[PDB]
Amino acid sequence: KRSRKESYSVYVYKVLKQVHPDTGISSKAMGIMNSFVNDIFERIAGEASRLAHYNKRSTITSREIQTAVRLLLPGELAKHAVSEGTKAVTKYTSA
Amino acid sequence: SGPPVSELITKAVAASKERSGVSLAALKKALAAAGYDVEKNNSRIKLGLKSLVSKGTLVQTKGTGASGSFKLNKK
Amino acid sequence: KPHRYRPGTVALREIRRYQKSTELLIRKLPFQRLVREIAQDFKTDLRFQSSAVMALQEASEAYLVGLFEDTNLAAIHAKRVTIMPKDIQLARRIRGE
Amino acid sequence: KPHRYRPGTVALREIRRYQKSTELLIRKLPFQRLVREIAQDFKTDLRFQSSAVMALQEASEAYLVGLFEDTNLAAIHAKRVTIMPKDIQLARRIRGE
Amino acid sequence: KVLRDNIQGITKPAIRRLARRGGVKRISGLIYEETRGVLKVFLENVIRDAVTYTEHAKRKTVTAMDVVYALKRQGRTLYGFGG
Amino acid sequence: KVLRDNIQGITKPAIRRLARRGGVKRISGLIYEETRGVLKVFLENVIRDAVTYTEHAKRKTVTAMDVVYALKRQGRTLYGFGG
DNA sequence: CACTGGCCGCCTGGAGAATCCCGGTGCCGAGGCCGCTCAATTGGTCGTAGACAGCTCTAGCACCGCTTAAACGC
DNA sequence: ATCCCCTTGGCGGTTAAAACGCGGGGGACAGCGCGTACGTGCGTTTAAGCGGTGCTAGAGCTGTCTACGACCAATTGAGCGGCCTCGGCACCGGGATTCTCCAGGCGGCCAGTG
Repeated sequence: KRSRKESYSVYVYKVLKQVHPDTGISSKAMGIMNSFVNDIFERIAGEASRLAHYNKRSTITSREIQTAVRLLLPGELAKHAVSEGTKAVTKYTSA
Repeated sequence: SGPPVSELITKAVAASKERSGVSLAALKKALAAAGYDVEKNNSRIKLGLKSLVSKGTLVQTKGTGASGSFKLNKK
Repeated sequence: KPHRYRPGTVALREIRRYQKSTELLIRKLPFQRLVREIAQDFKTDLRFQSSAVMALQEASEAYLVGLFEDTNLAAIHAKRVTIMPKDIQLARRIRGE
Repeated sequence: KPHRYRPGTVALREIRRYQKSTELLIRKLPFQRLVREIAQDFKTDLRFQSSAVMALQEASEAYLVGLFEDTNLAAIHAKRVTIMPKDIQLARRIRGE
Repeated sequence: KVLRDNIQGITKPAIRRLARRGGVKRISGLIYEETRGVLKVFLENVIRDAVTYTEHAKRKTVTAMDVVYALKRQGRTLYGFGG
Repeated sequence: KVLRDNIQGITKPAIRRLARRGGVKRISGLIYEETRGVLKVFLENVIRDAVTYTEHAKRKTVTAMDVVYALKRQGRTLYGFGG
């Protein structure tokens, strides 16, 4: 066999069927989306690291990454992401 | 209809009489002051300039062709 | 009379068709030969993935597309429809090389 | 008659005098008033260290003088010596903001 | 306490002196107000980022470290204040 | 064995299509040689980074992974081949 | 000086052709199904970082008196 | 140390890639002025700069405590690998429309004349 090589194929397919059940997906577009997930994730992770060390914080919390989102994501995209993440963390803390 | 526009060009260039030649800016605003559709008759004033330079009634001051500035001849 | 189009119209047709085009615009094999050529300028007997040839191909063409869209911005700033090398040179200077 | 230099050479004297100088050309007090005003536009009753105002002052100093040397490059592109604000819009676009 | 018109705090001779440091010989009249505007939007980015850094810190005074840090994450790092 | 000119394999009509993508409508003859020159400069920088990766990988065949890594370092991050 | 005539430059019209626009076909990547195993989670533990009160002091803020440099203007 | 696979090495047919010449035809550009617009020279003013004074906000350090989260063994399950079918699309054939450039008229305008 082969070792399991990890990718974000299934979850982007899940949100794809969630928001457009009738549409399809291609392999090149899926590679683009995996690179997009990796790129945005590493940008936010890097800014979260910088916020962690500038405040001498040993941890990155929702405040840290939330601030990093306000830095990276501009404007209405930023506040919508704040709204989504706040709703998500309230649902998470509601267990 | 009316008179031909070359007469208007000659009176416009003879109205000023600067020590140097008159460029196209002062000429086109002299025609604007006299009253002329200078925006729609660029080709017409170009052929008028070619006719007046080529026939020899008017002499070019320093430019080449219709480019440059123009003065009146010796007589 | 054989039919002939005015200059720029075929050029603008190429503009529209190849902004519409999404494929690779360079012949593959001479680009592969060139990246191997530059490789043996650096390390001897070096090998490439075909996917790496694809990757340098698409990165190279997109980077050049960036330099040329800067070149149109510079050229219309220079009031020219015909670009010159100084447009690309100034774009390289401002881009932070 | 009092002596008068031609238009331009006093400007070049100011040029040469100011690359031989280092002094921060922006007045301290209205810059501090401006940074408090822009900060108050976002979040209220906000205090600035004098070091912060000064540091931001050479920051803005260098940012704009980089923009002006870039627009001088755009002006000598445009066969001009007097820059006009479309040079700045060009520089913003091709720098990528 | 409220301030209204500090865009004109950066005076026209200050702008002329700025462009002297950048090597500009002649400065047209339309330049001053829109350069005030682009200085404004540059500080909107920089100060929004730096103030966001401060409110991350639960501090109330803006520090020079946050100014140079918000500069540095925009690829505009500054030397001379603890960066 | 060795090759001495494949820079011209990125041909004059090929450079014409590339600038047709950028919207360039008229191209003088002087542009093309400098475009291959700056193509050599950029790809030289990228492959310098890439072979430095590759020699650090202790391998002898370049993958696209270190290619997109070098494009990340140079600042022209490429989508489609990450991971 | 008006009247008339002829030619350059636009006005109007019109046909070939590139690319879009109506079907036809076969196929291989795309959507889907199955084994699985590596990983996602759960509970408990340890242990540790940071949130907050206090405080203090110091540097930032609020206020004032001159003085021409700088700003404003022509 | 190995293994097996995608690159490396070599081979045959073809037609688009290119490529170079002709020719039309679109283009940069100096330059001659002109419009105008800041540049510069002053005078005026006034507010920034400088110096001095009182306040206190919060920056920052210290102590407390507790809120929080990696680790780890374990259990399990949902996505990774792999295979496999199938119709949207990749490719193919025939028709409108743009589009566009070219052909013939309209009109302005210059040029000759009673």
